[PDB]
Amino acid sequence: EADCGLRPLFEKKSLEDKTERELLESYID
Amino acid sequence: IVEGSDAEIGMSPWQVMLFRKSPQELLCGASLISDRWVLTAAHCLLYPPWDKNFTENDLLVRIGKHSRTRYERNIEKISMLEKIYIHPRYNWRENLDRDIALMKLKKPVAFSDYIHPVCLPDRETAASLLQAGYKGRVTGWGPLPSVLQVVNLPIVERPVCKDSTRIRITDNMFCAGYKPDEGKRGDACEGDSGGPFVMKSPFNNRWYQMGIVSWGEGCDRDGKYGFYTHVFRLKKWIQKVIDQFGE
Ligand SMILES: *[C@@H]1O[C@H](CO)[C@@H](O)[C@H](O)[C@H]1NC(C)=O
Ligand SMILES: [Cl-]
Repeated sequence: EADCGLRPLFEKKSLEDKTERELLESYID
Repeated sequence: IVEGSDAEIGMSPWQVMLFRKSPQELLCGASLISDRWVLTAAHCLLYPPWDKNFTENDLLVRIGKHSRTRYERNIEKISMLEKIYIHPRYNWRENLDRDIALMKLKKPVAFSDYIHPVCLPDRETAASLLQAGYKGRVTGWGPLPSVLQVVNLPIVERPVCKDSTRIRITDNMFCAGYKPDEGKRGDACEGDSGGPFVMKSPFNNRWYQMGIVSWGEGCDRDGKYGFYTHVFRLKKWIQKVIDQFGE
């Protein structure tokens, strides 16, 4: 449904978790 | 999870644990995909050669958990199940092809800071993100480890996946894990089965469940990879069940 996959404690607060950059870095190589 | 690190609070708010109700026993991981539906691996519920065939009344789920050795008052939620739905072409006899199952909660759950559903991939997201080298994330509990563990693992090249096992692998599976001499380690293990392999979309920054932990050879052994149910390939059945039942 409309709000899936957005974490209240992370994306909803403009906060990064400790290792998510590594995931996104892996797509942009 | 082996060779991971502690999860941060609220990092994986779609994480679900499946329990046998009586007698109490952690069976599998699973994932929250709406207020009423939980996704897991079929082998967690049905596996005839082992006389395994759980019904809805045998089971409970626990949602919003961060710590393993405690009822987490005010954070955690416990739900019973109304019905279990197993893929009709789940191939338990040969290779666990289409290792997927849905569980309908008795009542809808309320979302919170700790409880929130993951997205299921559309065609464009699956095609863009399911590529060798691209990393997803698996979460679950540690060996013998009171706090939820997380590990990030890259998707493996299909010929390399096939090459690692005698089992006939299908388009309904992918594998992930570090090759030997990549340095980094990490793997899903046993009790993490049924749990989600998630990716964060660079298009809309939502988390998508691309895989379900399905099977492997042992745990974080060099040259072996965990195998995962390809969620997008099975979305037609997922959407059918959720649309048909769920009243
Ligand atoms: C699983 O259980 C149901 C009864 O609830 C039964 O009809 C079905 O044949 C069983 N399947 C097995 C053991 O493979
Ligand atoms: Cl299907």
